[PDB]
Amino acid sequence: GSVQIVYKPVDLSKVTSKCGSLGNIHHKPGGGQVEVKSEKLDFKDRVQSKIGSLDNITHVPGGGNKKIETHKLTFR
Amino acid sequence: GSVQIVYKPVDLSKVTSKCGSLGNIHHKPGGGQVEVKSEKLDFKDRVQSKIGSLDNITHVPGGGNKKIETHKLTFR
Amino acid sequence: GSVQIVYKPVDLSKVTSKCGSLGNIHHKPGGGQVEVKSEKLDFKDRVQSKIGSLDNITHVPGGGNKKIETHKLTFR
Amino acid sequence: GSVQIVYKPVDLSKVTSKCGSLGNIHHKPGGGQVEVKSEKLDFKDRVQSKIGSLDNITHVPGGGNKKIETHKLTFR
Amino acid sequence: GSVQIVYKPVDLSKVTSKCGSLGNIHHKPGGGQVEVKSEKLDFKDRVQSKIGSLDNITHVPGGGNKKIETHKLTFR
Amino acid sequence: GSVQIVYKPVDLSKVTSKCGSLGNIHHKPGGGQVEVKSEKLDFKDRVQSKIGSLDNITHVPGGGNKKIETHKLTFR
Repeated sequence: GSVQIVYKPVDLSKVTSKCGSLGNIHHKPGGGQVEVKSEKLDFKDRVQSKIGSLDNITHVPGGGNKKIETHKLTFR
Repeated sequence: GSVQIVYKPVDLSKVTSKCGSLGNIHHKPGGGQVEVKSEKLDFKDRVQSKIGSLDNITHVPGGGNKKIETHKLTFR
Repeated sequence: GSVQIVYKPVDLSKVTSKCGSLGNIHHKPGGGQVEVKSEKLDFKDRVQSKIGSLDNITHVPGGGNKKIETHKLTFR
Repeated sequence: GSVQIVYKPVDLSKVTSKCGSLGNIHHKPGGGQVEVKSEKLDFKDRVQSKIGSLDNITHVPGGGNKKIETHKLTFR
Repeated sequence: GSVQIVYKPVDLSKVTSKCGSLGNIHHKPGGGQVEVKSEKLDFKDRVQSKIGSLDNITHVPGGGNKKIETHKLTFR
Repeated sequence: GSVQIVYKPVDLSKVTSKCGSLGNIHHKPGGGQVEVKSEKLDFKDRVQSKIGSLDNITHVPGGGNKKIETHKLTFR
């Protein structure tokens, strides 16, 4: 026997923003506090952690648009 | 026997925003507090964690539109 | 037998922003505090951590748009 | 008023043993095994403990007789 | 008022053993094993402990006789 | 007022052993093994400990007899 695989996907796709102005943005949080206590940490085989992380962010992109795309073909 | 597979999807798509202005934005919270107590942490084989994370975000994109897409073909 | 694979994906795609002006942005947080205590840490085989990290960010790109794309073909 | 207290207990006591011989004494046990696992011990204000104590005693006194005695008087 | 306390206890007491001979004694235990695992020990304010104590004793006194005695008087 | 205390305890007491001979004593144990693991030890305010102690004793006194005696008087 025999096999033909033809794979021809098309995007004419668009992702877009139009905006006049980003105005006035004030970010004024009051002062926080964090405390943590433990005795042992013991991590094995593919581990992530975050411990004790007081964190303030202002993020004002003039458009933050995106496209995420994937293709897979597998044959056996 | 024999096989033909003909994969031809098409996107002519638009994802869009139009906006006048972002005005006046105030992010003005009072101060928080966090406390955590433990004795042992013992993590094995593909783990995530977060412990004690007082966290303030202002996020004001001039449009934050997205398209998320995948294609897969599998043959045996 | 015999096999033919014809892989020809196409993008004429666009990811885009238009914006007039980024205005006035004030990032004016009060002062924080963080404390952490432990006695042993023991990490093995593919580990990340962050411990005790007071953190302030302003991020104002004049457009922060992106495209993420992947292709895979595998044959056995 | 007035008080007289006249405390005069008497012991003419004997505690005694008489014995011929202690013969032949064999203490011949097979070997044991002990295992213990824990993580934390945290002791406060007047504590005793024993952990993991495989223990063989032969105790062959030629008489182990005893007298245990107390006297108390209290006045207010 | 007035108080007289008279305290005149008497012992003509005896504690005794008589024995011919202590014979043949064979303390012959097989060899043992002990194992203990933990992570933290934390002791405060009047503490005793023993951990992991493989122990063998032969005690053969030619008489182990005793008297324990106490007296107390208290006045307020 | 007035107070008189007349404390006159008496012992004509004896503690004794008589024994002919202490015979033949063999203390012939097989070989032991001990293992202990931990990570932190933290002791405060009047503490004793023993950790990991393989121990063999022979004790053969020609009589080990004893007398323990105490007296207390207290006045306020």
